[PDB]
Amino acid sequence: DTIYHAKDAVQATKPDMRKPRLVVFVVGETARADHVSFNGYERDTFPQLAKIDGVTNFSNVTSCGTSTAYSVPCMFSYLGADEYDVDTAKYQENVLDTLDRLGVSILWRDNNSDSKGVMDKLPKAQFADYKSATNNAICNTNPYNECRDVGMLVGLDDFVAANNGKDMLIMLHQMGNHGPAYFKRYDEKFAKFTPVCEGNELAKCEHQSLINAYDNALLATDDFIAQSIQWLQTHSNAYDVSMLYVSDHGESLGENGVYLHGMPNAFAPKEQRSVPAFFWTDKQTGITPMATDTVLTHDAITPTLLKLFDVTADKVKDRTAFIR
Amino acid sequence: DTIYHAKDAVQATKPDMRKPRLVVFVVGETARADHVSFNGYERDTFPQLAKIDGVTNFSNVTSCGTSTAYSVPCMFSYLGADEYDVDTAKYQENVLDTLDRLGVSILWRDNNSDSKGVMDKLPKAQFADYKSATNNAICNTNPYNECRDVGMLVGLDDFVAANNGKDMLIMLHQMGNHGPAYFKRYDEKFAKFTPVCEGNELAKCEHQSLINAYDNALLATDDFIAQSIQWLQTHSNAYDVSMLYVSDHGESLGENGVYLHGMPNAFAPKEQRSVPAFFWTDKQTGITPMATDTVLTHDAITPTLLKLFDVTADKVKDRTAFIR
Ligand SMILES: OC[C@@H](O)[C@@H](O)[C@H](O)[C@@H](O)CO
Ligand SMILES: OC[C@@H](O)[C@@H](O)[C@H](O)[C@@H](O)CO
Ligand SMILES: [Zn+2]
Ligand SMILES: [Zn+2]
Ligand SMILES: [Zn+2]
Ligand SMILES: [Zn+2]
Ligand SMILES: [Zn+2]
Ligand SMILES: [Zn+2]
Ligand SMILES: [Zn+2]
Ligand SMILES: [Zn+2]
Ligand SMILES: [Zn+2]
Ligand SMILES: [Zn+2]
Ligand SMILES: [Zn+2]
Ligand SMILES: [Zn+2]
Ligand SMILES: [Zn+2]
Ligand SMILES: [Zn+2]
Ligand SMILES: [Zn+2]
Ligand SMILES: [Zn+2]
Ligand SMILES: [Zn+2]
Ligand SMILES: [Zn+2]
Ligand SMILES: [Zn+2]
Ligand SMILES: [Zn+2]
Repeated sequence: DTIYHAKDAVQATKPDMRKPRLVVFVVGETARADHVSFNGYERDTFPQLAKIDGVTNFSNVTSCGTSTAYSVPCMFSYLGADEYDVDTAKYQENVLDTLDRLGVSILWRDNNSDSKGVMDKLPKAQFADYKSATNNAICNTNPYNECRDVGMLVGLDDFVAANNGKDMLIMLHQMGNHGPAYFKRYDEKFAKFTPVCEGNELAKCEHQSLINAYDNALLATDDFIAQSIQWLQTHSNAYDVSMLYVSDHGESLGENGVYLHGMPNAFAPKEQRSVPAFFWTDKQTGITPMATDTVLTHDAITPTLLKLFDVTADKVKDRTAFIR
Repeated sequence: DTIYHAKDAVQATKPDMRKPRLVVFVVGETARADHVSFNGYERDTFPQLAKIDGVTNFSNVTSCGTSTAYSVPCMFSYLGADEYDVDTAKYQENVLDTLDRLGVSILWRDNNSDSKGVMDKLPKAQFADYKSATNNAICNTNPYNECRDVGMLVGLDDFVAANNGKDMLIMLHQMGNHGPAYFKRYDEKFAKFTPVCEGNELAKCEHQSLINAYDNALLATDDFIAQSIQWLQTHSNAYDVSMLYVSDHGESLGENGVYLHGMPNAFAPKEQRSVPAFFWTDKQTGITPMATDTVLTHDAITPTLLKLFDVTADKVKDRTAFIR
């Protein structure tokens, strides 16, 4: 019952005749553009990414919607935000379907929830649940026994070896800044801003303590993205490596009494849709980022992923991406 | 070849058993929300509407697009901005088709261009060109021989008499703030802000002189809307009278070197889509406006027009309008 959108897609060069390409796409969670240092926030919430050459920050990115179930399938859609509908997304060919058909090896590790239908047509072995300590080795580093996003990097070299010489796209779906318990989202080495709200009744938190917990969780995501780049750099001789980060949606933090996310796009405050995006690539790859102030949305993700693998598809041929 | 959307529409009460309803919808042109006094502009650009009881200003209205051809059909569409497509709008049943089928008498006078397909299924006599001095009696009041929006009010009592006792919806498509020659858009009694730019090469205008011409054209629209209300008030004993105003799109005035409108929504600056909207009703009508800060778009127009005539249609049943 698949409705196709890119049966014409062609890959202009193959990994038997040029370097294979290895990309990590971090599918972020709950992060707000306006809490990113690079976008003008008053605090340095991304100190480690600031030191990495080759990172581009995008200051004007709007998510497709305000929730995981709405945004995540739209991020991988061909249809764009206007014609995307959540009710039928599962039956559309999505960009991972196309890349898999073209021979890219797809992996999805999830420390959040699940792929919201995006992985459903691909073999079940290509999806792995990293919220569970059965699979994630990094869960006892905090009082909540919460498995951490950095645990998704453990053992990726085995996936690379099993796909030796092929193009690869790895999605890491992070827990990130999920609320309401922002204080649970980061280990103690990131407990920089204090005091913190440590209750789930957010309207009873002092506003600054809630912001402080949220910003500490951002520091842990800065760390996770930095470690994902460092992992890619261990493969940059054999593979052309790049990393894309985009959050699924933002978050309200008490403005006008609004908390969490999920508001319909018709009425949602801007904080629920203004999201960070970062793109990193190694110097060898020939990939050129777009200008930092390009007006961008989740609709740029599908053409970016196709372009990273040298794929053209008529449906998105002239659509703006995060890269040229 | 009509694609229907509201074949279920029903009118809950008819003008043989309650007062007939008479509405003017001013389809505006090029006006920016941020140049409206009520929205926080630094100048009083709407002094006459300020004095009329029963006017509601809406501070958060976003147009469907940035041009006449895109926005005008969307304003009367059932589909909403996301699923609206300009290429097939002409074949969809629109809200005027539904209201005409239900017995509302539709009139469209145009001092701008045309209805962009919206009137095309209705008899040609229901559309009248008021850009021409053959039909518009008010064109020699300025050095440009430009026919004025207030000329569209002349002789409306004859339309009311020919439709005596029926519900009526009159669209007045104004020239408004059309550029680039903003200085041509208003007669001398509105030449309040000076000096003015009087050239069509906008980037050579001093910025303040360009703003001054634009704001003088707003004063003439304040006057035209006030006179449209005053006209309605001459019929408020026999008819339940109301007036809706919404602009088709905004305008760039030199911000970052951008002038005029028409930018694709993907990249358009906010000034091209943030538009004023006003709603007036007489005290007798029982119509209640929404809160001034309701998040609104052109998608609110179709349910507003249906609600004004006591019509329900499943497709827009729970869609937010400018009124309850
Ligand atoms: O515009 C839809 C919005 O982005 C989305 O968050 C929904 O409100 C939510 O998915 C409903 O559960
Ligand atoms: O998003 C479309 C935009 O609103 C519209 O103004 C078009 O750019 C124009 O109609 C093209 O001519
Ligand atoms: Zn710092
Ligand atoms: Zn989320
Ligand atoms: Zn969740
Ligand atoms: Zn949830
Ligand atoms: Zn949709
Ligand atoms: Zn739909
Ligand atoms: Zn729908
Ligand atoms: Zn649907
Ligand atoms: Zn494969
Ligand atoms: Zn410590
Ligand atoms: Zn005044
Ligand atoms: Zn226009
Ligand atoms: Zn025009
Ligand atoms: Zn034009
Ligand atoms: Zn469309
Ligand atoms: Zn379309
Ligand atoms: Zn289209
Ligand atoms: Zn089309
Ligand atoms: Zn009729
Ligand atoms: Zn004078």
